[PDB]
Amino acid sequence: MMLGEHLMSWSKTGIIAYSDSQSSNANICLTFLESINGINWRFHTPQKYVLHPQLHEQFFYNISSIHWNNWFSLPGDMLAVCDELGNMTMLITGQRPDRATTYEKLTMVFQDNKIYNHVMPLKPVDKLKPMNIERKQTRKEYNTSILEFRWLTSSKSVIVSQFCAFDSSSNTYRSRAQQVPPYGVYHPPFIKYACLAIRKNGQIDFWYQFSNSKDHKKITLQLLDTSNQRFKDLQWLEFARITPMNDDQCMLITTYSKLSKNISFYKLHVNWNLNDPSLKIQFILSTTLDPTDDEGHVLKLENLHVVSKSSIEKDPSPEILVLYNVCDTSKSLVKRYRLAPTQLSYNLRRHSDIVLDKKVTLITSEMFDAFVSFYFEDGTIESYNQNDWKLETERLISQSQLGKFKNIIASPLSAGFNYGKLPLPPSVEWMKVSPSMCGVIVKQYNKKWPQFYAAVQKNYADPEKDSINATALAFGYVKSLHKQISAEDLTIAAKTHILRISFLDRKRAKEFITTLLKSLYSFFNISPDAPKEIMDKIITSRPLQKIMLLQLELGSCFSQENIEEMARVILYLKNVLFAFNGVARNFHFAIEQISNNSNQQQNPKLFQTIFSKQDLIHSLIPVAKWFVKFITYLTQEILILINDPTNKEYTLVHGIFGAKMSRTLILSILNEIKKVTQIVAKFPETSYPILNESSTFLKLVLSESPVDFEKFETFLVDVNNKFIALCEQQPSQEREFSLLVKAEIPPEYAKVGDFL
Amino acid sequence: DMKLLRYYKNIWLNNKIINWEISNPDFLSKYSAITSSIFQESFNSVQNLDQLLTDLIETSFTCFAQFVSNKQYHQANSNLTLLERKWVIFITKHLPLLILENSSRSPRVVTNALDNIDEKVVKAIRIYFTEKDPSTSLDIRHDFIKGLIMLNLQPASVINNYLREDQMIDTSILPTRDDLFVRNLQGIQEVVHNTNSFIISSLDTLELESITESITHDSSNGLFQVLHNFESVAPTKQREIVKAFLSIFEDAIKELNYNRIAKICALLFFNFSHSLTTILSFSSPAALMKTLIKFVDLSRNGRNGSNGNDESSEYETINISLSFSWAILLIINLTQTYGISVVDVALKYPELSIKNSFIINFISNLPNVSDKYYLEESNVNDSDMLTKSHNTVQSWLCDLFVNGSITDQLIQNIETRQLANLIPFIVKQVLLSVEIGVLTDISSLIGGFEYFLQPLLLVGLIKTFYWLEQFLSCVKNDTISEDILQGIFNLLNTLFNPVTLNEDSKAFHTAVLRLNAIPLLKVLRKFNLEPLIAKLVAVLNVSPVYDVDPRIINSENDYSRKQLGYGKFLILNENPINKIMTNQINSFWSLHSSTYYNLDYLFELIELVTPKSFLFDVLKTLEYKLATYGVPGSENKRGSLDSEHVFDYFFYFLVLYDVKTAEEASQLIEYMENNKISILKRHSFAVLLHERKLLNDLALENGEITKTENEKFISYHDKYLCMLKTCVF
Repeated sequence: MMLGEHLMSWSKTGIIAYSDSQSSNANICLTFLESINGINWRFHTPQKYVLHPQLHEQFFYNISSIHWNNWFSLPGDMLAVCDELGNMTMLITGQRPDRATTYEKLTMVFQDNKIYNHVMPLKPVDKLKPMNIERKQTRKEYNTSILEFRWLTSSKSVIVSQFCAFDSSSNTYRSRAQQVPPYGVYHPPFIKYACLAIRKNGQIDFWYQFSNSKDHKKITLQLLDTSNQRFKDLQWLEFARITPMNDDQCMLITTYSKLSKNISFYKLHVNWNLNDPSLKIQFILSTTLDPTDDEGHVLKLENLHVVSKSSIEKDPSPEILVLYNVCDTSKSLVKRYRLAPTQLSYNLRRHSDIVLDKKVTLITSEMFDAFVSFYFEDGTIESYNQNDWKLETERLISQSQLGKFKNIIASPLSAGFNYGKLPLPPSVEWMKVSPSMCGVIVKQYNKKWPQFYAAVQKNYADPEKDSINATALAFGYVKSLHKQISAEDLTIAAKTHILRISFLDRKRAKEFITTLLKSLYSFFNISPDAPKEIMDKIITSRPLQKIMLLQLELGSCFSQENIEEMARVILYLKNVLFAFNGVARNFHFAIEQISNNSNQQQNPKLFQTIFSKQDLIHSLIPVAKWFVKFITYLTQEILILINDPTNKEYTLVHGIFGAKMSRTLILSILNEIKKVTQIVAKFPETSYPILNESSTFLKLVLSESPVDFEKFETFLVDVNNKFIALCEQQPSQEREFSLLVKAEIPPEYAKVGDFL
Repeated sequence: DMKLLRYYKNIWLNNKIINWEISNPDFLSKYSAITSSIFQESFNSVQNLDQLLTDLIETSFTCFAQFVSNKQYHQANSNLTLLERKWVIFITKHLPLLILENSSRSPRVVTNALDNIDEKVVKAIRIYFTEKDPSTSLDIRHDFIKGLIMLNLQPASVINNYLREDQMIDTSILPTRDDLFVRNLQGIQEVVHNTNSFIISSLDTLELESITESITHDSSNGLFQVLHNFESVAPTKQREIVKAFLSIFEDAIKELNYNRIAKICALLFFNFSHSLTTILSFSSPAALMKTLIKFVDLSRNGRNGSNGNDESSEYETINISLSFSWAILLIINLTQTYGISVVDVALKYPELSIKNSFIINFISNLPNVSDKYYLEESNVNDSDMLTKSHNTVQSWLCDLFVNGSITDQLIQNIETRQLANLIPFIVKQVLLSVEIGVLTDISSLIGGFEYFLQPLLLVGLIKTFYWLEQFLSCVKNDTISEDILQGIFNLLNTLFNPVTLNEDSKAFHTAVLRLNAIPLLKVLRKFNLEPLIAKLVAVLNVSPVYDVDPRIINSENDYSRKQLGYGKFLILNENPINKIMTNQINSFWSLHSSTYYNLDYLFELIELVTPKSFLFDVLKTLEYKLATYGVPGSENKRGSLDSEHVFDYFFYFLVLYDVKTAEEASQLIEYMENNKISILKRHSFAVLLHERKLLNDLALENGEITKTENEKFISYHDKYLCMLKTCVF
């Protein structure tokens, strides 16, 4: 039997919403990955919910498919689930009718049965009282049973990367990123969202919402637009795969109706332009399937998966991969067809045939990766690339090394990281390869919790392969950030390999981290050895919230080590940065509001405005206590290190001062602190003396600090000048990495350490 | 026990009638052994011959009763009549012979058999006939007795016993002798003492023009009169006539007699008065297929020993071309309407080269034509033939569209197989060019398409009509101006309504238009238009068409306020797939509704839902009904033996849908106990059950499945084998 290709959906924000078929009080579950003790990981507690057609005011039905709106560049928060009865239930997470909420709390938009608006925040089943709802099983495949659900993207563009190659001239890996223009059908901004669903009887649906209204509208048609309803209700489509094509506002509805035993093709057209969009349909082509192979073995169509192909590839015609299995033979044939117009001097052109040695039980297409996954019977997975259908795990062995571009790598799977012995599909409810292909999710019958399997490498004792592996995992994150993926799956896989390295040689594992994170900067065209102008851009960059988090997890096992400590203090300084300069801009605008709003004193709006002015500065006081408490720790270590310079356990103090933007960042914090105090002194609170306590306390805490800020200000300023002249004395770029990440000084610069 | 016996026997007879196994001399043996096979315990009763024939009589009558009385619950247009005609043919033809050489000629036993029937069958038959329509309304019982009279089984005084008390039948008028009588040219009923000589003598003097234009029955040819009067042939004589064709046809293949091969195929294709259906009723279609596909495959060696240097060559080449071209049309008609597969026969007979079979891959790609022209398909890796492949295209286009004549050199140098694909290529190029606007001159083309109707080029029309609907379906949705549209009809009408036809091409042209007429009519009506439908309806009325709504053919003025259904199986929203299968669940579990015993409406339903979803949605849904309601027919919820027989109803039905012949069963037992076996049964349940049995056993070694779950699945599997081994198929 075919597996649950759409039973589970990994939302782009990490929420794992999957169908539930065992609990008698719930049909859907929500969970996510969390860290146990910084080293290990565990799934979050399942948040069970119950979905029935009568939430608007009682038996609930099973869930057919779950589709997170993670397609293209969509935010990925609006989850629309279609049940077995055909009702499309839309749930929005991260929002409440009155306020904003976290990502684990759900909310309804509208229910379909006729469509009506009813906003209501859902509640978990466990917290809710025992209700009179029983699991009624809709074991009937209705005319309205949705076969395939597809989302509609907006006019925004997505920028991703295609592949990277090893530049032997510079002995470094180089990657190029190509912008991907939108292709297929996209909804305009004035429409809040749109979606399309194909029902098993051929009836089509088009839900959409106007951005300026709350009422929802639905437009429905039927594929077979014949004059007789006798054939209208006959199109029982076995497979209905919708692949958008480069044609404007066109979707190729590749259907296989067993009534006529032909793979019929269709074309759907929509005119966006507030009038309702118009829907049109036009029949195109129909072909019959091949009965036999070349040698005389008959074939059976197991699956019909057509790839969503953009205009980037050489031939944009979608690949209709009609799978065939030779009976009583381990072989499995995948014939490939392409749809092309008929040219004068449409039609399906056959390119070639590909033979696989094991039977296939599931096919899943990766998103923004162009990878077809063949989940064979024995559990092994062979992901064939869309470009050449060359096996990714064995591409390096068979790659033609000679050429301008060598060692073409697209994913960590190219290095050789193969999954272990996965559980057999008969015991498995559903599988899904993780977005980065680093691991596979397996749900088990007797396991109440989801499992997880990571990739392993057999030749971990060979030291010469560390250069390639670090670069391969470096590019894995490059694609993830461009697609706004959490990439929590990739983080787990990297740590396991590092842990096995550290068990034999602890010294070797440390260098693996340094080389791995270095390639990230080269891939993203960001240089820590650049002039100071780019350095300001680095601090505000989102990646440091994640690339620094990498060593926060990859260095957790190393007790009493400063690799994670160096990243955390810089990361927390960013939080410290958001505290003062986050409100320094806000406080500056409050100065102008005082003068222009001084003509109405008795109004009931100024009194709340006046109260809020002096309340905001009060909340900064607890932050300032940790701000002073932080600078004392580094000054305390100065006295300790002088007596015993040979103590390696206190090498964190070197990296903190060595960081180039941190010295400027603290100076900027000290600059705005002076500006704020000068402004407060220039513009004090006079109407209410009682409110001056917060303003006065701000002056007192600075003066009463055990160490004067002015003396400490000159401390970091002098370090910057001395560390710049040393660069001119001898050119070196590794010292920039050493002062920022390694938190150490190379032995070749041992004289520099004595100066501190 | 009796209910189990009757259900098993009715399904067994239905399956065996569908499977064309009546001609098997093991029918009586299997029918007698049914009673012993059903009951596991020994049942050693000496059943006398009269008992067997009586049991057969009431079984057949009750089966026909259920078959005709279950039809009102079907959709009014879900029309499938092959099995209805099959029941009629069996009951009127074989059962009289079964009595003739199986009975002891006892008039009493027939009276007891036909007096023990319930009046419900008679009431239902009369009600259905009255609703369809005093006018003479004869039942199937009258035809049964009439056949027995001709065989000297019963005296003429027996028919009056069962006649209505007010109406008798004159004894003298009823025929009593089994001798063949034919109306000669002078009106005297001549006695055909010898059958084989009559066929060959008429066949030699037969005219191919007399096929469709001879609407009147007063034709000088005796054999042609028989086809239009096929419903009144004697019981025992028609077996000789069917066997006469087989021996003659096989001898014509051995001697390579091209004249009589082409003529024979023309008679069988058109199926006047259900002539072709009776043929498949006797001779097994497998043996008919084997010889027929041998000719179309072994004809390659026959063209390397003939030299075109005689004035009889053009006579021979036309005779060769028509003999080969007609033999293709016989296969397509059998595959499409009669539900036979060309792939299956190759697997069963090892002497057929599957990889080198041109017929096998031709049928499966019949409605689709390649955009590129290749002289040979197995050697696409070579470029030498592709150089002259384009030469052939331009050589034929210039000679036929500009020169206006077909040179004899072109015909001699090319084979029939290349012609079968060359003609669709050229017509597609010309028709596409006309539609776009590349070709603007019609009159030269109208004459140009006339050259496609010559006897030499007749085989090229087979693929021309199939492509038309795919061409027309795009045309129907696309916006085409009437000036172009009227041109399309003008070019099309040349093939549809020729000005003149040769004496060997007139019957062929009608025959090809008859294969793929039905989908063409549906597309055309969606829009010089009328003549095409008028021609299409004319060729559709020459003989009856199976599984077609009669209202569609004659919808010129009838408006019944009900939309027409062109397909065999039709579904509405008022009666969706849910309601019928929910009624199937009521029948799969409680044997309710009335759609059972109708393998016409059920076999197609299974395919429309696939065996996987069909079995998945019923096996696990049974538990919900069983856990709440309980086993029907028992007032006590004690024991599992009562539920055991209910499970036997479901598993016995699935066995017949998988096993189709006698020796096949002996080979499926070896498939379970563990290549060629599962090839023929790709979609069988047995393959699905066995493939999961081995797969989950692998997980048992690896221990990802609980032992209880594995034990449950094998319980279904062993039950399937247990009934398979204890019952003879």
